[PDB]
Amino acid sequence: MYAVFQSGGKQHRVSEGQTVRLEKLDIATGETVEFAEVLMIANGEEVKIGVPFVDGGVIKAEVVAHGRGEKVKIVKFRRRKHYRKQQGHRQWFTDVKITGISA
Amino acid sequence: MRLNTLSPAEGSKKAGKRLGRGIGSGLGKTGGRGHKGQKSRSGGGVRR
Amino acid sequence: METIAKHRHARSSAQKVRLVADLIRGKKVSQALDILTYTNKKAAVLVKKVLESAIANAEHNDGADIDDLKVTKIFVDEGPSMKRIMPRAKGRADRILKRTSHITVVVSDR
Amino acid sequence: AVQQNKPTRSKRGMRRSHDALTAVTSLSVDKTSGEKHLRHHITADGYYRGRKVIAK
Amino acid sequence: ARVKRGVIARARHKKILKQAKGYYGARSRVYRVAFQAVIKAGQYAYRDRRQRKRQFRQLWIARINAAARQNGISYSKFINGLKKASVEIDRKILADIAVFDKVAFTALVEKAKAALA
Amino acid sequence: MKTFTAKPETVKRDWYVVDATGKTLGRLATELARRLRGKHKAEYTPHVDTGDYIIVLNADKVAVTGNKRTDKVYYHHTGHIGGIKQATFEEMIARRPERVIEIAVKGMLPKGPLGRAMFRKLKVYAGNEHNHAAQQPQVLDI
RNA sequence: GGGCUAAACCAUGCACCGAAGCUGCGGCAGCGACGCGCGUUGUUGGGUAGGGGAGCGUUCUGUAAGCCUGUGAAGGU
RNA sequence: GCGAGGGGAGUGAAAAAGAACCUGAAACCGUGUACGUACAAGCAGUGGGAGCACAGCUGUGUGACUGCGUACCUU
Ligand SMILES: [K+]
Ligand SMILES: [K+]
Ligand SMILES: [K+]
Ligand SMILES: [K+]
Ligand SMILES: [K+]
Ligand SMILES: [K+]
Ligand SMILES: [K+]
Ligand SMILES: [Mg+2]
Ligand SMILES: [Mg+2]
Ligand SMILES: [Mg+2]
Ligand SMILES: [Mg+2]
Ligand SMILES: [Mg+2]
Ligand SMILES: [Mg+2]
Ligand SMILES: [Mg+2]
Ligand SMILES: [Mg+2]
Ligand SMILES: [Mg+2]
Ligand SMILES: [Mg+2]
Ligand SMILES: [Mg+2]
Ligand SMILES: [Mg+2]
Ligand SMILES: [Mg+2]
Ligand SMILES: [Mg+2]
Ligand SMILES: [Mg+2]
Ligand SMILES: [Mg+2]
Ligand SMILES: [Mg+2]
Ligand SMILES: [Mg+2]
Ligand SMILES: [Mg+2]
Ligand SMILES: [Mg+2]
Ligand SMILES: [Mg+2]
Ligand SMILES: [Mg+2]
Ligand SMILES: [Mg+2]
Ligand SMILES: [Mg+2]
Ligand SMILES: [Mg+2]
Ligand SMILES: [Mg+2]
Ligand SMILES: [Mg+2]
Ligand SMILES: [Mg+2]
Repeated sequence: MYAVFQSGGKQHRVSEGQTVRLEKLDIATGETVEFAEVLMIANGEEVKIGVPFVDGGVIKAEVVAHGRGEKVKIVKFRRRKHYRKQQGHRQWFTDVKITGISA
Repeated sequence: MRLNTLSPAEGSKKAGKRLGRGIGSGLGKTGGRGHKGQKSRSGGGVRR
Repeated sequence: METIAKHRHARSSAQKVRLVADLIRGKKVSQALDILTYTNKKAAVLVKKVLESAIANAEHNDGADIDDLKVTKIFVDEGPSMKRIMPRAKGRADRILKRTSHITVVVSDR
Repeated sequence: AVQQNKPTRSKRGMRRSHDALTAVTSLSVDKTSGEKHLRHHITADGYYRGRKVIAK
Repeated sequence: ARVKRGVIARARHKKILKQAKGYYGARSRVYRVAFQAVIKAGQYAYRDRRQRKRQFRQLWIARINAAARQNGISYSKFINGLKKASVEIDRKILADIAVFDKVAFTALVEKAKAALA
Repeated sequence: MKTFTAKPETVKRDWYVVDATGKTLGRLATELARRLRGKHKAEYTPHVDTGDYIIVLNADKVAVTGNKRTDKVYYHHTGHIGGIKQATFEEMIARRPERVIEIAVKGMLPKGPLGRAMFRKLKVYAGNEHNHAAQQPQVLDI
């Protein structure tokens, strides 16, 4: 059984027990979060398609960790024009573990 | 009040310009003189 | 374990000596000595003396048995160059590099 | 005429891929003295094909 | 107050050459060349964080097209049908389902066909 | 989760046989090029050859519209100065009829090593017979 | 380019693709409001010459007859 | 070779402190191992990415194939 849901302006297809990396959520580590807007639930040959959301569909998840991703280097350089600029970046994430999917 | 706890007043010690030390400083290469001409030269400029 | 001999500051460019070292790398020392005997290169004379020294070192200093030894490692490194002057035409002078090499031979029964 | 660009160490090695020497395939053994020798040459002690051909 | 430059200059050059590992020839060995190569690699990477979002969408669309035509409908009609049916699954997920759950993808095609009829 | 990628060591390729009799050259070629690349499969991956093997029969009976039978020219250069050569479509059908379809398909396949590898899965025959019964090709109506 | 008798041209329509544009989600900074440096809010952030602002690191002087260091300093990797 | 040079032994805290001697960077030149490479066209990277090797699914090395891509300074 898997389900599709939106979070952080992106969509994710998940099954129970998977760990998903999301954009940062304002939820403390160890808490449970509800995703009550489920786009699709498929359990074998039974397939429920949301229009847009499946009625009563909910995804349970546990917040596992917060952190910052791998560092990315931004380089800007305009040849022959005496211009150069560099910047570093690390994006925040929240890891959640899917604990339950209910139609 | 010790020799390592005295500080100057805020705004009293502005750092001097240092020309010709790289792109990031904003005064690299030509050092604020622009390109060519009499005023870009060492000792260049017209009299009062 | 393994026994070493070297000829440091040998009078030959490493490129020339390496042509000979490549012939014997990995061979039994008895076969290596035969190969060097019939290689018509100045560097073969240089390398053969180092190999013979390495074999003697292994017998006298390390109690090895010659019939078991192989050339397990051999390499040639660049030594210092001697700088000389060669007069060319029209008053011009060129530099001459008299290149030298460090020859290392390693023998071992394993 | 001279290069416009410095050739690489890779290209130098490729040119030298034909420079390796070849060892003598095998030595011959004199049937009388047992010496090894270059085939069709006399031995170091002066034998050829089992006959003492030259002194020393 | 004379200042010798060696220790700081060595650290700067080493920082660039470390970023140049794996490059060919002088590009991983020679500071002048390695510096240019490290800058160009940074420019490409900035450009290709934007290109990566284009190339993957292009890949998802191509796979949805193939799976839709296996089910008897073009990509463009399939997308219009889903939008008329108020289905908001995105192309990354539609392409995932197209490969891993062909039965669910067929159900989505049927939903799109019904909204178009 | 990352997007699926086909893997060259596990891609499933099938064998088909197509009859070119009376088909329009270019409109047959596009369907051949599409299936040699794998664009018809959900597992399509731009850097992997996921396409099928296709046998083309009756290559000398392929059709072209308009006056192309006499007016379509195939050019090539030998690499020798002045060595520009040419042949009309009809001349090509008479001498090397498999080449007409092979040339058309090659132009619609990607250029580079992978595109050359996709072309090797195309087997064109002039007549109505092939020697690949061991591969059990399925009839494909393009 | 392949090829095309439309895969050309005209007209009408509905879909879709398509950018670092717009939107979504997360983050940083400038300026202005509004309240108590903080909050809230609006808005801005492509840049050569050039102007303005704020910093990193290096050697040396004091703080330092202090502090670290042969149970391993500087330097090198 | 009554060589050069070297291997042992010994001195020493240390001899890759042995006099070509404190430290011993870089260019440059080698030996060994892992992976790639003999149907393949261009600033040599970057985005995607199979396979193999390695260390504990991940980290490291390599990088077939593929989208994009004509160095830097000066003027
Ligand atoms: K100025
Ligand atoms: K703001
Ligand atoms: K020392
Ligand atoms: K040294
Ligand atoms: K590439
Ligand atoms: K210049
Ligand atoms: K000029
Ligand atoms: Mg400026
Ligand atoms: Mg001026
Ligand atoms: Mg100037
Ligand atoms: Mg002017
Ligand atoms: Mg002057
Ligand atoms: Mg003279
Ligand atoms: Mg030139
Ligand atoms: Mg040669
Ligand atoms: Mg000093
Ligand atoms: Mg520098
Ligand atoms: Mg180097
Ligand atoms: Mg290096
Ligand atoms: Mg192309
Ligand atoms: Mg976009
Ligand atoms: Mg924008
Ligand atoms: Mg925002
Ligand atoms: Mg802007
Ligand atoms: Mg700006
Ligand atoms: Mg001090
Ligand atoms: Mg000091
Ligand atoms: Mg001596
Ligand atoms: Mg000392
Ligand atoms: Mg020293
Ligand atoms: Mg070195
Ligand atoms: Mg060929
Ligand atoms: Mg090959
Ligand atoms: Mg070439
Ligand atoms: Mg290109």
